[PDB]
Amino acid sequence: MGVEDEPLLRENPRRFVIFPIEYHDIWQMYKKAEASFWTAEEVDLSKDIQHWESLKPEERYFISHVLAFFAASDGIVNENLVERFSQEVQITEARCFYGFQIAMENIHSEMYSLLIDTYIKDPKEREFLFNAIETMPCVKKKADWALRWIGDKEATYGERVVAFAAVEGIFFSGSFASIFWLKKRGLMPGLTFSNELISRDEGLHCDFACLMFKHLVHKPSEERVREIIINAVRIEQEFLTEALPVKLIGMNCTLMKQYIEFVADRLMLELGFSKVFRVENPFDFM
Amino acid sequence: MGVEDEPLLRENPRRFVIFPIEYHDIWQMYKKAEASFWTAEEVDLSKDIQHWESLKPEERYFISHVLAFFAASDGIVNENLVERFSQEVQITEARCFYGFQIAMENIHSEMYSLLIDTYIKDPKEREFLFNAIETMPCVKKKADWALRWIGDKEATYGERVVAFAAVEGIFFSGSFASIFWLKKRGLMPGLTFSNELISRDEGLHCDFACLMFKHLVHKPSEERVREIIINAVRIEQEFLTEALPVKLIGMNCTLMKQYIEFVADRLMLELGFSKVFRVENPFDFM
Ligand code: NA
Ligand code: NA
Repeated sequence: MGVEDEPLLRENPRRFVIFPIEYHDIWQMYKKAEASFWTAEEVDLSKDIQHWESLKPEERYFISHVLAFFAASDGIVNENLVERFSQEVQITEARCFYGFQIAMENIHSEMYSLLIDTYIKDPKEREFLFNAIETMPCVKKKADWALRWIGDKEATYGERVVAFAAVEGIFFSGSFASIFWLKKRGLMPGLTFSNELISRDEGLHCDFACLMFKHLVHKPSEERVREIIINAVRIEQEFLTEALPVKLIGMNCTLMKQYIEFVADRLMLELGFSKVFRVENPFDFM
Repeated sequence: MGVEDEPLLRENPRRFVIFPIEYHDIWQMYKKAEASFWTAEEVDLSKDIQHWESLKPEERYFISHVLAFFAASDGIVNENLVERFSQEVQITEARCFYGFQIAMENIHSEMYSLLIDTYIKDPKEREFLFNAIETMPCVKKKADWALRWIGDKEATYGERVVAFAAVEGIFFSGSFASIFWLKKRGLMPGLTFSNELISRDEGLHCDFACLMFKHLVHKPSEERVREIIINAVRIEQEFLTEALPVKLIGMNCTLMKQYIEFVADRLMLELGFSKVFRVENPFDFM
């Protein structure tokens, strides 16, 4: 108390010794991550440029921007893992998971940056997209929100693990759905395949967050969690309807708003709480 | 000065943004690491037991203690990477390498622990070996030496990177040669195959340390480096001739002492200095 009464966070003199495994649930998630290892080089991008060139300008604009957003957000997730989560959690099985997540985030960032480089030849445009946190207003609200949770010296691990589940689970959900929409339109195999791998990985990262949350003795209240999750949903809805409208690629903004609330509800249930919006998933393709 | 004039260590606002790659040499080492990814599950240990059971009791003693030394030392290397190197180095390319090295060390540590579990069924003997830092006098000198460099609040990155290159390159060298000796005897293919994979990784980790060292503006002196390396050599020689004699598996202690000095010279040259001992490699199998 405050942290000595938390198995996840309390002193572990065996933290750097791997065996024997004591948290089999946590360990199995690390094994799952390790088993689905992939590299950017495995994704075949050789059919994408033709499809990219056939797109309308506004579609290319939307796609390049979603890519820039993902690449930038990964860096924030990564920073939080490197500076906070991988340091403060003292159980070996979780340290292994977080260590592997850091490695996978670098691969995700590389994949996005390689997609940018493949589609966008102009070096000034590449640089613009790489520096999205500073160059792109659409990205700011989400980036600032995530970064505040890294700098927050008060917020408990319980609150911060929820916030990052919201980053990887709510902040990414609209953009993931967007690319699955492109798949439904039969467009850009490399983008859509890499999107399958990455959203799968991110789903696993959110599942892990929920597992860690359940292992906590002093959780934040349902009220506090609702508050964090609702805030995140509103930011994500703003991003997809105002800052970078999904209309640009032919999607229904109204149904997209509903999808984000469905996603949040599922996260809430997975965190062991009650649904908040009680809406259906409007997308058959998700 | 003192850190703000070091490109590896000075403020990098772009540190969590992956592209563009600016340090292509550092980046290529990360790509090499990434391309050689493997998991313990790829190593078949099933054909080892028969050979294991045919050894003399003191050969089994020697091997299990080497395994336990390796698993323990992995956790110290890992601790240093997690708490220090991956935090203090500000260039993205090296941060990616170190992130991937943390993951691989966890895989090494699992491999060593699985080798132990496979060869040793007795749960008391397993626990003895997993807790080697506390239970096994033969590892104390190396463990303490390595751990001092993590806790040293005054030593420079330049001195510590050398120290950990000595850990991964000198403290491991005799044990790797021990296992390569077992291969020459045609014994235990699982052990010796995992040893090939791990020694190769550790070789890369040492190469990376040398690359980082070359990128430093303020390096420690040749004399200071010599002192660190010579000290490491003496400790390793003690380990292999006195604390856990390689005689126990039919190797010559004098030729082993000479091999360590050869390894140290090669590292000295790789660091950009002169030879120290000027001895040949006594082992044709290395
Ligand atoms: Na442990
Ligand atoms: Na960078």
